[PDB]
Amino acid sequence: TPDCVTGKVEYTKYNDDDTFTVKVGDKELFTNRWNLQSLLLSAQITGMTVTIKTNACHNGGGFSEVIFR
Amino acid sequence: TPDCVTGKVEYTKYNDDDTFTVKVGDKELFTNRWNLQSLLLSAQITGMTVTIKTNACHNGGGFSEVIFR
Amino acid sequence: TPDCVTGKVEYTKYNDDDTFTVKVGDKELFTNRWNLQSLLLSAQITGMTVTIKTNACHNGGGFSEVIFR
Amino acid sequence: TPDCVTGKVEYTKYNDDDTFTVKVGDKELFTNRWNLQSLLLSAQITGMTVTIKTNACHNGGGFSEVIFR
Amino acid sequence: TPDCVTGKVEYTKYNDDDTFTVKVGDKELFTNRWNLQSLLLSAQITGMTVTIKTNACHNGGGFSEVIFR
Amino acid sequence: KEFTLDFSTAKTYVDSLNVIRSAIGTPLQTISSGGTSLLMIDSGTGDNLFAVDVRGIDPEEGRFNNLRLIVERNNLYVTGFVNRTNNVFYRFADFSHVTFPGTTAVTLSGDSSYTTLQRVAGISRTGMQINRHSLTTSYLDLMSHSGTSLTQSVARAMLRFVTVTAEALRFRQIQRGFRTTLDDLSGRSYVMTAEDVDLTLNWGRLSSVLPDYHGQDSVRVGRISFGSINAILGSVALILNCHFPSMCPADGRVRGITHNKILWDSSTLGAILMRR
Repeated sequence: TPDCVTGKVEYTKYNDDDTFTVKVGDKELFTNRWNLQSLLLSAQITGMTVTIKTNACHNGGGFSEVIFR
Repeated sequence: TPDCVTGKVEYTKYNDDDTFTVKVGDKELFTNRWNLQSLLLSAQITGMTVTIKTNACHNGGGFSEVIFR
Repeated sequence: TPDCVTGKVEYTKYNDDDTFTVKVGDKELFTNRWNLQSLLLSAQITGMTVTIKTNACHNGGGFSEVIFR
Repeated sequence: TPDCVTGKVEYTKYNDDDTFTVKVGDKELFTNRWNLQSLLLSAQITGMTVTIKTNACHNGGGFSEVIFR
Repeated sequence: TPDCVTGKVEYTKYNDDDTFTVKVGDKELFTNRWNLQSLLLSAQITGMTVTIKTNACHNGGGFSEVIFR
Repeated sequence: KEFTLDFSTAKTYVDSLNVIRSAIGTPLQTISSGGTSLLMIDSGTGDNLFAVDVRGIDPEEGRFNNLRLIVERNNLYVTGFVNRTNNVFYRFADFSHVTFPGTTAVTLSGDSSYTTLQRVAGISRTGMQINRHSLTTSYLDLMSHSGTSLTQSVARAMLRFVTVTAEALRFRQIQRGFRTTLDDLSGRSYVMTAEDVDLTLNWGRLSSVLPDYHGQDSVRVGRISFGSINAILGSVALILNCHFPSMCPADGRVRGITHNKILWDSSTLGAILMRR
């Protein structure tokens, strides 16, 4: 999949339908992979730079590949 | 869902019925989404600002949406 | 359910029958609730003040309500 | 049970033969209790000092009682 | 299984099929074990040194044995 | 407001850095051993800018003396360079309103962050090499620069001078490592290790946690880990005052927490305690 956004996690939102939203760069994307949940909060808490990889590269797009640098 | 209260987590409570409670501002709200317990206690520990979203915005109301900032 | 003991966690102990024991204040209580284990170890490592609520407020007694501050 | 070994976790082996083995003090002990393994990993990662209690106090021996300080 | 590589985790990556990738040394390797994802991520957040054991010791190779040091 | 950085010998280099640290920071008697103290940037009496004049690249004759770096004080942001020849102070885009006495001013197309310098420069800090040769080169590149654009040559030249001035200023570890290629006759070269980089990314968090220090066995922040007071002083020489965006973490979200003789920053502790 191609690189969509790279940057620190600005904020995360735990949605009602049990998905998880994240705000990196200017796009606000979400994932439905339960696993990525604690991994991203850790990322946001420590200030890690993350690359989210996705074709749906627009606010509201879904993703599942993240690089934790 | 609309924003109910925003702030730091004053304190968390593990309930006898397996539900988790939080105090953000003037409200005491609880959630019975298991996987939210780890996320909230870490938000608590690291002093993050959370925004609890729920229509049940009053002491004792339930919730399933949070924004970690 | 009445307050019982309040303070930092002196030490925790994983027992043979898979229950988790907490040493807070003078009382040394325990719990059969699997999820409180992770939560309590973090409380112990971060130095949060906790409040255990139980009727069995005597050394060797079980609990299931906890406040994390 | 008698205390067998006390100290920081020198290293943990997360196997294929699925047995988890920790090196504490001078012995290499193993445990098969599923939740006790995540707890010992947090103890290793954060520097906690543990005491493993067991009758099988010899390299290769198993255990199920741990104290976290 | 034989030692394959030893060092700090440079980065990790959650892949599309829920398999997690770590880069340790000059090699990228992946595992299908879920329980290991947050542990490797934490090994990365804290700079912990790990050894990855595996017969597939080439880039893209798989593994399920790790030693946290 | 005018300091010198002599690259003549490892001795003149190190002596230079020390003059500037005593001038802008005061010792924390809390973290001390061997007559070396951890210093804290004296941020109480307003923020200001100061010039750092690069001298000694060519120790033989001393031509390359027209480089001057403008440095912010409370966070040690390197705001840009000044070509003493035509006196034009080229400042980074994120400091569009900064000015220095005696100079005219030209704003560059890119900002100061490492993310940008590394893009434009085309290289990464980890593994980056530095010696008198690369420094002589980096001087000429900045000197022969005119214009608005942040060119690959300028970015590479700044990655390098920012490392040997500001980063070295903050970390004895980076000065110790680099120092020796100034006295080495064969022209080896210092290589910025991943540990050296990990250090630079944790200045804010360390600055926040370190004054909470009162003799714990160790201090752990991020990927950085210190075994003792000596491991600390051998690595960090200058920290921020967290009692021009401040480099300190956002008030009250990074507190040092001590458990069993080990001092942790709370963000790190919080992130690794989440078991699923």
